[PDB]
Amino acid sequence: GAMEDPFFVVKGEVQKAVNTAQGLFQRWTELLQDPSTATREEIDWTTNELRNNLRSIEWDLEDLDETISIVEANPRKFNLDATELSIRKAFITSTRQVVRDMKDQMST
Amino acid sequence: AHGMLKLYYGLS
Repeated sequence: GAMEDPFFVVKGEVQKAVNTAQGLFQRWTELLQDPSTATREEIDWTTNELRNNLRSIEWDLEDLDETISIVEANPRKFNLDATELSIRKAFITSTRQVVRDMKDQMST
Repeated sequence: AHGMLKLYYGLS
């Protein structure tokens, strides 16, 4: 009953969420910089959907980070390539900051 | 995502 490792599946979804968020953030910036086009409703909607993504991404990263601890506590069971694992770790860490950097330029 | 990870990793 061997199972397929879904880590890389969720990883791709997080990246996809990070890409959408980035597009939303650049939009937010362009709105908040020029209140010529920047109507309140559109600003509210953009800030809201940017949060909708930052939300999914943070839960996602929590879970992903935990699976790392699970593999490290039970390595024999999972049989993961060590370079691959280090990449998993670097993905979690770098995505954390990428998102963190968006949140900083927002909440201030 | 949670359910996929839970199924394979046994999230607590």
